[PDB]
Amino acid sequence: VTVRRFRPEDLNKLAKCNLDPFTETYELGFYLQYYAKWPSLFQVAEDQHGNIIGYIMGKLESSPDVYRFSPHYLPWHAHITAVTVAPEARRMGIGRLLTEQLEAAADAADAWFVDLFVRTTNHKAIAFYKSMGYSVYRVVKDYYGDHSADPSRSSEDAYDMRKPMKRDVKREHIREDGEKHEVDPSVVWH
Amino acid sequence: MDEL
Ligand SMILES: *C(=O)CSCCNC(=O)CCNC(=O)[C@H](O)C(C)(C)COP(=O)(O)OP(=O)(O)OC[C@H]1O[C@@H](n2cnc3c(N)ncnc32)[C@H](O)[C@@H]1OP(=O)(O)O
Repeated sequence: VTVRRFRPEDLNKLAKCNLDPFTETYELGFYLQYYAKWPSLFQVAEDQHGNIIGYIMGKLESSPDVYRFSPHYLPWHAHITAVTVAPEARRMGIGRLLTEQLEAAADAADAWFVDLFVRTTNHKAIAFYKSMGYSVYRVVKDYYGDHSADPSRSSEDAYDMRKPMKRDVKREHIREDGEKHEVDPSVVWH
Repeated sequence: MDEL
């Protein structure tokens, strides 16, 4: 397995990974926007036969300055927008390898933390991130527009998970009891 | 995974 930057020519090769039920298929322009703005953070894992068996998409940012007085304001941080590894290639360290490389970029950029949204029913991913030092910071109610298991539910909550980076010397951006803190999707901004 |  070799890790390298995503290139647009890879767009037709993500299909196998995106069959996974916890992996979203975004619109073309979305992938291409991450390629344009954060190309170093859009990485793919390819096997010896040329197939893409995983990828990760990340970004660096803070909340818009107009929200600087909100208790929900996010300082400069790295965000994992998507990560996925083909089911035949799991538990080989690919997910961790992709994540560690993004963390290294976040560390070099003085990010306060790395965060991500995860479906509350995605126990595999939750166990993965917890093993790497991520914890739940808050629950975003109704973040996902559908449920992963129950079609009668109109939505599914997200855990917003965070791993502290070394800039957070006082650990003021992580919580021990994050599952008890709920927010509405309206405090997630773009 | 970000919401669609
Ligand atoms: C939005 O994207 C953020 S939330 C959605 C995450 N993506 C997703 O759910 C898509 C489908 N799942 C996967 O692609 C895949 O399961 C990952 C990406 C969640 C994990 O990929 P890997 O299988 O390549 O992970 P590794 O680096 O091999 O694992 C490292 C350590 O993580 C713990 N782990 C991983 N999977 C686990 C399960 N199913 N149960 C418990 N613990 C798990 C282990 O400690 C593992 O170390 P080992 O030495 O035990 O393998």
